[PDB]
Amino acid sequence: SSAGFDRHITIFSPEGRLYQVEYAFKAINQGGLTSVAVRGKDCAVIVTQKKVPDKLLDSSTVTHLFKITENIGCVMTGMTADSRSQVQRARYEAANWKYKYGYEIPVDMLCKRIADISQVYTQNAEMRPLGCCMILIGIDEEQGPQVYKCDPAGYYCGFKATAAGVKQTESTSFLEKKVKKKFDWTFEQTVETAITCLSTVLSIDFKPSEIEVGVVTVENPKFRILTEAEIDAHLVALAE
Amino acid sequence: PGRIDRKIEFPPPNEEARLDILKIHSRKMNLTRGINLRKIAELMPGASGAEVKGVCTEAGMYALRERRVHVTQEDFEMAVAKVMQKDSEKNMSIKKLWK
Amino acid sequence: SIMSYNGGAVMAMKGKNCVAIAADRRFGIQAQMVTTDFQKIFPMGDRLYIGLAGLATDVQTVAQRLKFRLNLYELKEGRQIKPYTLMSMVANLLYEKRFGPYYTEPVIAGLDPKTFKPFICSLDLIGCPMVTDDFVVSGTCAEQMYGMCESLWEPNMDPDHLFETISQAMLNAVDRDAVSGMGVIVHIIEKDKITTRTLKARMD
Amino acid sequence: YDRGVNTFSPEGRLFQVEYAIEAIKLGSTAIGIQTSEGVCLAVEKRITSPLMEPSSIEKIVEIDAHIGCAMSGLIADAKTLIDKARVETQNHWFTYNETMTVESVTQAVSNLALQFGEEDSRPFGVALLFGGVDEKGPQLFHMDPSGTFVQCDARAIGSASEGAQSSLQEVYHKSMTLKEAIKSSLIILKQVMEEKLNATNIELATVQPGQNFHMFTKEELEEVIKDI
Amino acid sequence: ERGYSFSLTTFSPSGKLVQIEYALAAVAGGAPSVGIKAANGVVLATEKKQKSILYDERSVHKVEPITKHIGLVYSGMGPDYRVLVHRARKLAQQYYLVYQEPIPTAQLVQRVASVMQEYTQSGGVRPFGVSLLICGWNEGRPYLFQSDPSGAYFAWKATAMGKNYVNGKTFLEKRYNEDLELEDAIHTAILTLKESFEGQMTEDNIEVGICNEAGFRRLTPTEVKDYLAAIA
Amino acid sequence: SYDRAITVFSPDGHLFQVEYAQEAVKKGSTAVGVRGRDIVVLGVEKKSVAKLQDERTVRKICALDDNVCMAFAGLTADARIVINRARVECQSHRLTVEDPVTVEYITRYIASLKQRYTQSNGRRPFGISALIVGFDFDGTPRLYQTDPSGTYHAWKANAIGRGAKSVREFLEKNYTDEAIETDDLTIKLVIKALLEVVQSGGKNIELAVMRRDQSLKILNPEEIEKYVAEIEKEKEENE
Amino acid sequence: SRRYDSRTTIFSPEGRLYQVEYAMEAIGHAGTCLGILANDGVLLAAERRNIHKLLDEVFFSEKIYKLNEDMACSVAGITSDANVLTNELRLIAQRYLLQYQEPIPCEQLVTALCDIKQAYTQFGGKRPFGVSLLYIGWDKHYGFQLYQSDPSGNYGGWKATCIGNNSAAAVSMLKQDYKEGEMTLKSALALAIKVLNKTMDVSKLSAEKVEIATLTRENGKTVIRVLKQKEVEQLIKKHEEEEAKAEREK
Amino acid sequence: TGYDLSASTFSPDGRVFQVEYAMKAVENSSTAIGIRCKDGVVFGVEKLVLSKLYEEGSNKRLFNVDRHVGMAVAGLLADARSLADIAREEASNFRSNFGYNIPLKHLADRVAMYVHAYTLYSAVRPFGCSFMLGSYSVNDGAQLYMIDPSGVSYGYWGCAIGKARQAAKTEIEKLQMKEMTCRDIVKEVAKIIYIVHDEVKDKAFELELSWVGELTNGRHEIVPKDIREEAEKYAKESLK
Amino acid sequence: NQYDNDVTVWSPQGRIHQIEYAMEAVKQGSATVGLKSKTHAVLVALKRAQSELAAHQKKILHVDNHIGISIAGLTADARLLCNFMRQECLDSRFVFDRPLPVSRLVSLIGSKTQIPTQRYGRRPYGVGLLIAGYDDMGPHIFQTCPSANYFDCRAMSIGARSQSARTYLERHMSEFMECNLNELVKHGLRALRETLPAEQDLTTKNVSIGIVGKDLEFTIYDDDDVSPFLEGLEERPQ
Repeated sequence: SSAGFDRHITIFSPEGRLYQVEYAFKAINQGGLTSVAVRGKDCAVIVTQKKVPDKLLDSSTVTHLFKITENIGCVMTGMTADSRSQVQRARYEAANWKYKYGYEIPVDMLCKRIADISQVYTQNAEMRPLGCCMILIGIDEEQGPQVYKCDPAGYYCGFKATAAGVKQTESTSFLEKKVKKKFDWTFEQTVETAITCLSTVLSIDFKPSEIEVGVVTVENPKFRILTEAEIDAHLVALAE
Repeated sequence: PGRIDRKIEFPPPNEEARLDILKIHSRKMNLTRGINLRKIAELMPGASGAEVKGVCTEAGMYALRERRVHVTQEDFEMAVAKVMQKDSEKNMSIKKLWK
Repeated sequence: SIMSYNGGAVMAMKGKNCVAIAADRRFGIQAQMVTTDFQKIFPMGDRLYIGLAGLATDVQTVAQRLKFRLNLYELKEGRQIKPYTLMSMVANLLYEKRFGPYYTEPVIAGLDPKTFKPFICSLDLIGCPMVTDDFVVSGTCAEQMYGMCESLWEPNMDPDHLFETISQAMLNAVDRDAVSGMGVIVHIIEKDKITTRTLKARMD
Repeated sequence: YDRGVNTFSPEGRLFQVEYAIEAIKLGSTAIGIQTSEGVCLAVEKRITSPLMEPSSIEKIVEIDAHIGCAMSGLIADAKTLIDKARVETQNHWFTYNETMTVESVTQAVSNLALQFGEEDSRPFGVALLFGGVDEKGPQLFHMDPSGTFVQCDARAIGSASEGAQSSLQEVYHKSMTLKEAIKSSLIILKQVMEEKLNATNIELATVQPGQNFHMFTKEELEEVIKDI
Repeated sequence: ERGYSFSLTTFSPSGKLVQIEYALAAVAGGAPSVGIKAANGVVLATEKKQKSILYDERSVHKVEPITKHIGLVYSGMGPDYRVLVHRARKLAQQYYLVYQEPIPTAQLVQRVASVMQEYTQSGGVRPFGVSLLICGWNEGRPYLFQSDPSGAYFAWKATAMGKNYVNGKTFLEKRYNEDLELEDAIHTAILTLKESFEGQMTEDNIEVGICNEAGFRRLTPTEVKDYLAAIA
Repeated sequence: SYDRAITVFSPDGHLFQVEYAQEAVKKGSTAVGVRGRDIVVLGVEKKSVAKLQDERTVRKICALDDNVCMAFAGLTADARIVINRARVECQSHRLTVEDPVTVEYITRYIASLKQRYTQSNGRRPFGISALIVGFDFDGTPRLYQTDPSGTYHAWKANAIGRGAKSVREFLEKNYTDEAIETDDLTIKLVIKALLEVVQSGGKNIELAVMRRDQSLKILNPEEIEKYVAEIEKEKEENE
Repeated sequence: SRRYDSRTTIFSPEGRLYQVEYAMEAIGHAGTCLGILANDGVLLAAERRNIHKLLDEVFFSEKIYKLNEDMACSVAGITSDANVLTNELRLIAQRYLLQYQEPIPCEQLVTALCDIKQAYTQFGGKRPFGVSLLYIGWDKHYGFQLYQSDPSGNYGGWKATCIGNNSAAAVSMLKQDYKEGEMTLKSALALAIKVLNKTMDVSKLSAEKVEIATLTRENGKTVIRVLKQKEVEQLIKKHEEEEAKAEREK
Repeated sequence: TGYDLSASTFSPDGRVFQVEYAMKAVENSSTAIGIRCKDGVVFGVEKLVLSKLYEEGSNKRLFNVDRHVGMAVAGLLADARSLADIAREEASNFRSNFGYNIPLKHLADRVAMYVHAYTLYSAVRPFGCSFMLGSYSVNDGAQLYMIDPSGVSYGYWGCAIGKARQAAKTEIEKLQMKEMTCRDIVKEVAKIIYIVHDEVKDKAFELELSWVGELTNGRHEIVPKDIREEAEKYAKESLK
Repeated sequence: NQYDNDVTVWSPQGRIHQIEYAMEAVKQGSATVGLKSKTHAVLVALKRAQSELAAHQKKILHVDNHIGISIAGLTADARLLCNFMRQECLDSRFVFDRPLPVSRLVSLIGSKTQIPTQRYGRRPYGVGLLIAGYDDMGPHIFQTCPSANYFDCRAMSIGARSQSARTYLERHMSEFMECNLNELVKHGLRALRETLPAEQDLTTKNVSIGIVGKDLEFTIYDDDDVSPFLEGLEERPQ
């Protein structure tokens, strides 16, 4: 039910709920776009398609793969204007970790800084809570790769493989049966399962021009965006 | 007052009043020694008197399912606690932010 | 100098199960006394005193700011204050005035509120806490008081010989000083009771 | 029924400034006439009870030395505008050694007539009649809570707003005298007031080019009544 | 902002505060917990599940330390918990920079709740939706306290929050006696933890932290899996 | 930091909060006050004592200085702020100008305070109405009053509280100079006027006089018995 | 922006208060306090509103807040809004001693709080206090004093006041049975045990449900006595014996 | 209704109607197009003359932010001059702090974060404007950007703002881009404005062309309009 | 009607109604006409008296030695922008020691009136201006609006029934160049008299004329020197 102004500002309902945050959970889905995060044993793959409807539109100013630091990359879902404001916060507070502390920020500590900022926007009743998601990858010293996800509610947790965007209940249900059967995960087994999970949920069987791969390696800790030629190499390899 | 001269109310019963009604309903029943009817009235925080029957029904019914004509104080203690089903929200936070 | 504007001499000596503190009884302005009963030792609870010396403004100012913060501490809790917690409390209050400080040097001498363990310490004018095991002194006539207590201290001292020792340490060191004198008061405290005596000194 | 306090009407006007002009109508009437011999000025006190001492109620207030006033509306809101208008004539004299003209007094008062808001309140509820003698002869000005400064020859404001102005234009011309303008104003007042005309209901204040200090008390007001 | 600062929590005509009563409804729909004081240590036991097998249980922690000997759990919501933990971390340091002595557990709860009461009276915000269980062994005798979104504080012996707390409240009223040991307390905290949990209780379904007189000690999942054998 | 207008205009040309604040003045105990030539008098009705509780703290006639005396109406919380504000102003005026503060200067301080307190934003106006009585230099007994709107006047006999219109109508039919000639007649006149307000058994009438040479002196309850007796004695002589 | 404002400032169109009246009618629910004096000594009776078996009671001063070396208070209302006022009023009494080196009298401490509670009702749109508390103490001018605080910011001098709506029947007893200058530390305590036996609905007056704190003036100390465990019980056994003796006339 | 008052509240499905209302305010405005060749960017703005109503050259919507940066604002003209001052002020601080000319990738991002910040609070409204950013450099080539009222800013080759948005860009993509000099583009822009917007609702209209690129040495200026007048003569040849 | 209250709130039609309600405040004022030539910029205004004894409210007001404005809206918003207008002219006179160009002055005005049309709690400045200046490139006639859209025009008119004045100016805009002063002014006041009813006209008491030019400081004429300008006219035919 609606009591007071519970449907408008961030206050409580009589049922112990609130609505503006769970309205923001389906503020992501109007983008019409899906991102998949898969962690391996020595790598972390980020695969996400893009839609280019116009011929008079660049193929380089669209990609949601953003470089936070030299060792931390991210992908953005939700709406576009709110996602880029979230990235400049992430670029900035990763730089203050270097100036204040001296060593490079962990990928786990950066999601605490982001989720506490999204807490306050929920918390003050006179501003908008920035509906967009946030998925990070990175290599940690003596911990291996990591995958984290932030939310507009303002909470994070660790992951092994979890997609976001529009199709979660279809993509994660595919990834549950993929992981719990205890397969191997080296490099290309991770990349091939990251393509086919998007290729069975969306059921497209595309051409190597819409998806982008943002893999990071233990041997190569730099965040790396793949070339269109080598994306085609991984795609025809899984085509038997 | 031109029509009705007498307006007699009926308050909820007191501890001795709960005790005396309890002795009337337990008079036709079968009791075992070593039992305190006063504590049964003392476990009723402002009862109604109508539920003194309801305790005497639930106590004899629990003695029924054992095929036993004897009844203990513990049978009455489960009979009162069954009828005391109030929407009081005993989280120790509704009656406790307001001391 | 500024510390020599009024004078003062505060001494605290540790005994066996008891602690004693002593101070002088003079209030003057550089050559000219005004009275003979200027208080320099203030009680902070039971079996725990504090002595102050230096500029007479900062003596009475710090003794009221510390009493301001002590009663709020004893009411937000239920217990009395431990002697270590008092030393950390005073060292905060002196360090907040880092650039323009209080020209005073406190001396804390008390007992344990739980056991009977004695405690002595002295602080600088900006709040460096220094605990010892034998004695601490503060005042203008500091060097004369070190000459007493180095040649007049034993480890295990009953309260009778503790009083006879700190009395001879004060009556000989202060009578060598020029801006200190006019009577000496001595508090000897212990687990059972508190004894306060005023000595017989040279009144010049 | 609670809209914005600063909101244009769909027809184009304002909401609360329109209500401010309505709140002048309940006030007492006041008449001032500009004449080349000098400015006369009249008001009605409207005594409510005989226990009330009348001379603590005033409507004519001097400003510096040669400028009078006449309030009609809320009393204590007018006391803020008076206390500012006194100061702003003193800053003009202790920075220029000359008397501030009657027009430029009213400009300084009419600046904060509509300077209300949330940052940087409500509009005032009183209309005024400033009259004085400066270097351009005698002057008479009129303002309102909308800050619409204007000059009038003989303005009459208050409760008898329409009734006096119609009767005043009936008997007025350019070459008046001062004694003729004084007796003509109280003829208008006794037609529009409800009580009788004595030395306690009305009061006058005439400023002259020679007699700069406007000065009028009892035992002379009775002389003007009995001669008409 | 603008400078509004108007309080959105007012008195009902009946004479109650409505929004604080609704914040207690969000606490009751949280994860269950149980905290037991047993005369030598205090045992905090939460009930930590994952929605899928894809999460990582070594990332988000429930039983959280404060200084060295003060543990703290919750039963309300998730993101509001991390604010007043970081608030209580910093607040315990100004006690130590002034007094040079570890803060008593009674002293934090006077200060955390005074943050939390003043937080509700202020304007433009909502109250928290988190109740706490703060414990610690200071000056010999251990302590176990509970806060709430109204900002009140209590002193329990064995309480339970979260979902089905009235079932755990009657269970602990019968099971817990006046005094036990720490090992008897862990056994009965698990014996009330899965009153409404699922069937499997692995090392990742629960997470238990204790406060000895040696200090706060969070149990690793090895000892939780080694103690969960023959539990309850 | 609060920006919200509370007192706005109405469509007919009135206010809202000022007429509402005068209602709270109407729900108060009545207190009258007259003057004379050497001695002033003021008294309050509706004491409403519990007759088992303390009464030195329920005193609502106070003095701002050694010359000026107060008598308010309305709610008691708003009076305490205005009184302790006005004690500061009449003490700081004495710091600059060496005179005692006139009764005219202290009422313009209260009335101009109470007006700008309604002009501003986010501020609940006061709900009191004072009777300011004090005889200045040159022996000038006079009394003023205030209003929650911020106006002030000079009266010769005021009435406030619950049923002021009945008391003001009683004083309206009592325009004599003989009652302001004798001192105890004027004090009994206040007791006569306050008699037809409450039940007035000589125990709910607290009056205080000032003879323009001394601070306020509360009359005794034994004095109030002899004053109520001589009022009932001369009233029965109409036969 | 502006349609979310609650308007806790505007008068009622009737011409009275609208927000403070809700709290002053709320304050009678779930609280019972009183205090009596007529001679040397003054007490404070409290009431444990919920005494559950799984509780510590390690604080030993639950509702009584010793706010000074000479004064204490009994609070009733919002639990947490009490902690704001008791932290404030304890600090007002200490900045007075810093300024004058003289203990704060009981009169001008209560007026210092009632100016704070009033100012959060007039301007700001803040939620007002829902706290009504009592005052005891001793000064150098009058001695043993009682005061009654209100959420409106109004106080008064009392001798037998109360707080709770259940204790409105106690005022009818205290008007019926009160002595003027005959108080002891036995006649005052046995009266309060007689009040809480009738006004509380707890049968037989369990000693873990009441709480009594007294203030006496010993030599120069103003000893604030908080009596704990067995003196309450023998006071009940004294009171039950006098009830059993007086009923023999029946 | 009820959810479309503040820009801070969300709809019950998860969007913001205050941003949605401001976008179609920009839609009710005259057509302004932009297109880049291989070595420059050509702007074209249709300008309406009611009967006389002003001079010949008033209120021109071809602003001039920097020495090498242009504007093609369309929509509410008053807020367009606000963004033109913010973009002017932004490019000077890059000059003062860093010492060289502002890249257009920053200048689109710095302005769009200011447009985005007026879509979060109930105190302010979103800007009712949309505009184009055209530049040219010898180390970066020519770029063309595009900012909506929400704040979504990325690259294009040809874009169009106004009433005739989808109707004009249909024949922009019929042209070629790489194999065209910008002197050829000037007479190609002039027919697109002349083809669309028939003289039915508005009889008389103007045509202002602005142009930056390799022929203009990187400096931005208006084309010689009265000189050589090849735009409208070649445009009116499409009479059949 | 719930979105027709504040300035921050947009519309489902896409049009802010508080600006649309501010345009109607300009039409309540009296009419005034500004035009120019090659060498001069003349604006002529029409005054209204409140009563028969009160003086006429003034319309034209002096700003600088080469800039003068007219008025068509409120009076508080008149002097609030007037005090901003005088302040900017003497700052550049103080800093650069040169008169301001007229075009970049008005760009400061449109930036000034933008802030109270976007933030909460402020009204738009409901006022209309006719800024007539002269600088190093010729005379200028500028009009503004509460929507903060300034227009470089050659001849406009704003106020009540100003549509009838615009139709006179469109069919005479060609003659407004080769005209010196006397036929420049008397073309302007024929536009005002077509904004009048057919029973009253200009009577040297409700009309003022301001001229600024190449060798002429901005001079305001009223009630005495208007009479040489009001001669050689003809009555309106019917």
